[PDB]
Amino acid sequence: VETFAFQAEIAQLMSLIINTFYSNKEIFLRELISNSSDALDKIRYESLTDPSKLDSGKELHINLIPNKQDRTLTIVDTGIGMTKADLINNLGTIAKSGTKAFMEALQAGADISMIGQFGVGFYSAYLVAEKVTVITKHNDDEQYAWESSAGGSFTVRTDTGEPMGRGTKVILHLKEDQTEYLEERRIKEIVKKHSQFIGYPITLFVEKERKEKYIDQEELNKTKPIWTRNPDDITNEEYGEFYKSLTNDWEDHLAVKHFSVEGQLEFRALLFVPRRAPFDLFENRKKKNNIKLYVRRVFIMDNCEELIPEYLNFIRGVVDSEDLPLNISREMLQQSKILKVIRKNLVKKCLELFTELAEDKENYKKFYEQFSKNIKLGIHEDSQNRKKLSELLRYYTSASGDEMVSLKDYCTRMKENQKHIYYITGETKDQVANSAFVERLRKHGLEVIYMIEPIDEYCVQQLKEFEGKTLVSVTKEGLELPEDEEEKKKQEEKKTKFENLCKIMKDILEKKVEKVVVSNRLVTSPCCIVTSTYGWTANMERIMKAQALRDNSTMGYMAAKKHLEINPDHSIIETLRQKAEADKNDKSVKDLVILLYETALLSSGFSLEDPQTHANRIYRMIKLGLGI
Amino acid sequence: VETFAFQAEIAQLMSLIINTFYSNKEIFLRELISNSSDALDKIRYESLTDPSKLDSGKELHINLIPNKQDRTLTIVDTGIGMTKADLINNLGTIAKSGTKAFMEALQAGADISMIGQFGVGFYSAYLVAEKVTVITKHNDDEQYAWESSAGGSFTVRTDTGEPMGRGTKVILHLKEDQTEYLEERRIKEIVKKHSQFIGYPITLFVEKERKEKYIDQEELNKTKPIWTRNPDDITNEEYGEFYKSLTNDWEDHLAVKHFSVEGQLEFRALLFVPRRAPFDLFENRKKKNNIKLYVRRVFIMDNCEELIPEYLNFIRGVVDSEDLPLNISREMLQQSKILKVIRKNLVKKCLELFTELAEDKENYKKFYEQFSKNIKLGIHEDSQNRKKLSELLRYYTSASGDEMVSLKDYCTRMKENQKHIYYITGETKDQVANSAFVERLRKHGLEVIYMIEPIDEYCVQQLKEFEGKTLVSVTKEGLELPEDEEEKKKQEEKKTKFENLCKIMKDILEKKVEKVVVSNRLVTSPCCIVTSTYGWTANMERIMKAQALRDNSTMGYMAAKKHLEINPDHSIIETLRQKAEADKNDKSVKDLVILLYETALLSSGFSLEDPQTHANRIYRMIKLGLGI
Amino acid sequence: MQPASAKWYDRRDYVFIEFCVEDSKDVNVNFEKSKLTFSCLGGSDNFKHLNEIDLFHCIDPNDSKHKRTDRSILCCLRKGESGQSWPRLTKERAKLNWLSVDFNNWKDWE
Ligand SMILES: Nc1ncnc2c1ncn2[C@@H]1O[C@H](COP(=O)(O)OP(=O)(O)NP(=O)(O)O)[C@@H](O)[C@H]1O
Ligand SMILES: Nc1ncnc2c1ncn2[C@@H]1O[C@H](COP(=O)(O)OP(=O)(O)NP(=O)(O)O)[C@@H](O)[C@H]1O
Repeated sequence: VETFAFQAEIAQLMSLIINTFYSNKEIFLRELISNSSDALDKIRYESLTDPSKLDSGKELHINLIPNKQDRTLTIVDTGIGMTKADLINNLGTIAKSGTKAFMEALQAGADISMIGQFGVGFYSAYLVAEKVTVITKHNDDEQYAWESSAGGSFTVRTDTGEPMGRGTKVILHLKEDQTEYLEERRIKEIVKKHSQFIGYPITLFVEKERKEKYIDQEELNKTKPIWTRNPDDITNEEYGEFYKSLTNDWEDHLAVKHFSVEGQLEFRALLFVPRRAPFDLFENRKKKNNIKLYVRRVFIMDNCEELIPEYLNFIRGVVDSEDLPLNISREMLQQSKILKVIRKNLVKKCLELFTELAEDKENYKKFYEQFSKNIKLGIHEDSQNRKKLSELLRYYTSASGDEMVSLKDYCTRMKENQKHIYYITGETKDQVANSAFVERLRKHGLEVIYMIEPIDEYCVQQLKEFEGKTLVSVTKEGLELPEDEEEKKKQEEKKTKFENLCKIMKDILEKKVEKVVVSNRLVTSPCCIVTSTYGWTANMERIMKAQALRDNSTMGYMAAKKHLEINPDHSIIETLRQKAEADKNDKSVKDLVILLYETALLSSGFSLEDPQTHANRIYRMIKLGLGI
Repeated sequence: VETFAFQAEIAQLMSLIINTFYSNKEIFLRELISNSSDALDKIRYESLTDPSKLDSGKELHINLIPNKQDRTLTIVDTGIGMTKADLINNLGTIAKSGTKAFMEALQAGADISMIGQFGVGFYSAYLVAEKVTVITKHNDDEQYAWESSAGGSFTVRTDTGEPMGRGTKVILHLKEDQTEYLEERRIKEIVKKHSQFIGYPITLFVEKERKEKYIDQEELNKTKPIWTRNPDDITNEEYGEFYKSLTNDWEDHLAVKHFSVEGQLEFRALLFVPRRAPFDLFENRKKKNNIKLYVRRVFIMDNCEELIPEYLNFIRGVVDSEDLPLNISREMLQQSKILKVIRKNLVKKCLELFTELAEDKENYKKFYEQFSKNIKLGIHEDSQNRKKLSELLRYYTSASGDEMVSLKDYCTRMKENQKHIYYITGETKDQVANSAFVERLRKHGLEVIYMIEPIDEYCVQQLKEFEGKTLVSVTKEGLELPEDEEEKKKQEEKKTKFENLCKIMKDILEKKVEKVVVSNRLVTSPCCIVTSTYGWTANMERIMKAQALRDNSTMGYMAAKKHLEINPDHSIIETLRQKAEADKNDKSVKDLVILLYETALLSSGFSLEDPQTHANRIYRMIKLGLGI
Repeated sequence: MQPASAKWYDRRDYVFIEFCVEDSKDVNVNFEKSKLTFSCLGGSDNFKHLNEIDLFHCIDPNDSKHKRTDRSILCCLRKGESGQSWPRLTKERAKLNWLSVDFNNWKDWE
């Protein structure tokens, strides 16, 4: 048996790092700004126990210096620097991190946290660089230039140029096709996207004025990661300046949750409810999430639909963590089971935010006026939080004076005989409130919920019960009102004396209805069309008939069976009985019964199978009324 | 100046391959089956110039042997094998590929292509393995076992165990919680996902028959990569056997493209139209498309929204290439530019497929009766292709009966005076065909297109013109028909007769309509409600008022501005003129003008502003008629 | 002289700790109801590693174990109460810089 060390083919290993690790070239600037932020963290930490470490310079900062004339982008920091042996080790050895080897030397009380750990990110400079020169100056050694074009070798020499005092200065000589990184708009885009929360001022040096000889954009990160602070110490003004800076919004936030999760995962988050819903919130199918994931204040990913459910897509926010597993690119998270545990905690703390917001009625009105769809889509899609979300619902009702109430307020007003929450669904608040279905409910003073968005129909299908009270549509067959035995006897007499009329009307309305029945739910309307229980309501039927990308095959059986509910106390219906019991086949009964059915279809909120055959009935009645 | 060669820290470099390259563990079997398919391609190639290379064993196969008793998963491979120097070089050196070194030794005409090139794929074995033993024999050396835990060293020895003749055997000693990769269906899943199209039989040797001493699952890859053959040689049965194997559909494909793209980017593709639209085709918001991308017959990615636009998501297909730049994980590409140039060719050749399929009327009916939503969603989304996709459109019309006809058939039948393609939209062919708006089109013998699904209302926003003919809705203001100057003279005299009635009706209907006007689109209806040209149609409003996830303040800004059009020849209207000329404030005129507006809202396809307020008029006329 | 780099995770009954010492020698592990101690020599240079881990919750030394490999040393500790959640490896809230979670083998089992 012979034992061998593993080797590496350095020529092809460098080719992997340049050609295969990173899916976008722009990241080179976040890797070199991360290395500067680590070099600044190393000297900041070394200075805490020995102030003489800063005698060579006190101002810890980053400078980006695009030079369009030399096709060069220089990245300067006043960080720890590298001795000759640190250049030869840490820039000369692939997969060796001087950041890891420093971090692992420290005691557990150290308040430092550094972005680097793989020992590869410097090489990402060769995504854009034709050649890299790293000028450097540590406190304990001379100034050196390290220099390479990644040709399997690098050179080190004592630097005879301008004396740095202390720092590092990564000069990227850019490839001719990569001079876009020298445009100040480009650098601003890349630094804002990847690096706006790096703990040190990233100054950009731009141009001569038309005079400033070299205009500073004073900082590219003129903002602080406030989420790392204790949430008791931050006022709502400080959260508002951060919300505006994170989002570029001119308006404030409505509500904020700031929290930390601790365990196997440790993370912090800011979740903001924006003042107003984005005008494109559900039309913008591309921007699926408004949560950004950070690790050690460097951006990882945002538009990952695994971070929050699609109904929370309006929450603008930041999630940040010290120790998540990163892909070698650092452009994504490595373990998908972590997103599930983030998502569980984000959703739990969002629903805490909304129930803490619901205590403050005037702010809850401003919220629900714009995010009603999101709560209702949450009840449609989130079976776990459905209970918690049901207490966030707000609806108009027959007892509520152009104002919205919670299901707990409905249940507070429920009469002692009610075992059900009565709701109606429709097109407008007037169209439901005036409807035939609520006529006896309001006569008893039984309260009815008005549902009037299309999303209410997708919601209420999952909202089957609240606090042990079953939600029942007032537009479905066999509606049980809390009637007395004297009323039940009158209903059995009414079903008795109209039994023949229902058979006669079902002969005239054959195939147009499943049945014709005498009803407890009417007072002033002569009839209305309800549906059977097990299918689409008239409102769900109109809604599904308007979804462009739904397969028509489901509409052919989910469309519920129509029942015509007669009002036995109506003067039309009592006269119609006296005609129908005189002659079953009177043409004036045939005309009356079908005109009542078509008027009931409209009153009930269906469409007609042909509006013109109906209009021709009204135009005949108008001719007869005009004497034509 | 001092020059140094780059090094690598092998302890950390090995840890990057095991932790940060690969975000899913399951691919260890893909990499080891790819290394086996390359070792088989090497010995197959060497046997072409010297057949004696196979006298050590003439079969070329991959066997997988789970061994639950020992926790090992073995991968036997009757390939080229490795000499002692090839073990020490290619398994011992990270980022060294003996495949790349073999491939670059070949003559430029060599008819071969191998999956390996990076030189790291073998160490993905240590995702799941605590230890790996590679037992191997090459034609030119002894049998050796190479063995390592990835502990910064490996051992090699002259094995002299059971003799292999020529091949390799990777034995993965699995970690105690990675024994899921010994389950037969776990292996069946991973192989049929990643390695289904490897050019050699992958056999699985599992358990016992409960009778043979093991289940010899003769192939996991019974199917062949049919797309690598010449498109002219394959029959429709052979494309059908492949389509059923690729998709698990029980029926043949409806139509197929097979294309060979050559240039700087080279690929082959099979694109299949299913026999039927999937039950979840648009409902599945997770499945963006049914295209799988392969490189050298190994699966790279699926469900990538950059390969084809979401309107083509129904196309099942393979894309395969010899040449695309893979990410280090081999789970995506390094360049989005490659996906754009793929997508242009995929779309360009799908619209060829539909244009070729459109010549076979019976198969085109079987296609369009299911995928017409996709063509219309295409005309909505895809601005480059509307000129192509609008020749794929088929519709019913007022002169085709129940045949679906194209816009070119309409343009063939168009009367010599027609400057416009007239169309109408609604809920059903019966509502639309008998509508008030088409009465004079149908009287003049002008043809009208009938548009019936909600997606048709999106389609005609973008489909403004076909063959230089403007698409004109018959439900919008200013419908000038091709007409004679004597009929225009009489029409302006009819306007002149009715100006007082129009003003009296506008005073009654104030804010309910923008205008009241005499019109020529009617013949036997007394009036109809028509929209402004730049607002929503009566049907577009119905559809937008039913989209659940849309901001009603934002969309409702452009709601249907309504005009009432009067038929000046109707007996209702001439009588109503004589009443309105007798008294502008007659309560009879006020009733008929509101009842005609509400009847015209229905026959024109609007909802009523309150159906109950309307229904009470009909119930009133019934009470009066019955003498109640 | 300096702690070994460590990765850790848990299951309902067990707490797993991978001490990341390649080509390791002279590996010693001590289990006690309230503590773990680990030490070894590193294979590159014979540098002595020592980790003391005063544990977050109780463990069973009679059902706890360690496996040495040339890649790493894995300890598997028996929880003194199965179904105890471990939000941190040690009783102290100390941020041990050499210790992280093994997110290849971490799962939220609870
Ligand atoms: N601007 C700098 N100032 C001081 N030291 C630096 C600088 N840039 C790089 N280094 C050193 O180079 C080492 C290796 O750098 P690098 O290749 O970027 O990998 P890394 O940052 O350590 N880890 P990672 O970014 O996760 O790949 C660092 O750990 C430092 O020791
Ligand atoms: N089963 C095998 N039979 C013969 N040679 C093998 C086998 N497995 C691996 N090798 C050799 O080992 C080399 C390195 O393997 P590996 O590390 O998997 O990288 P690779 O397959 O060459 N390239 P990649 O798949 O892109 O990562 C191969 O190129 C072969 O020379």
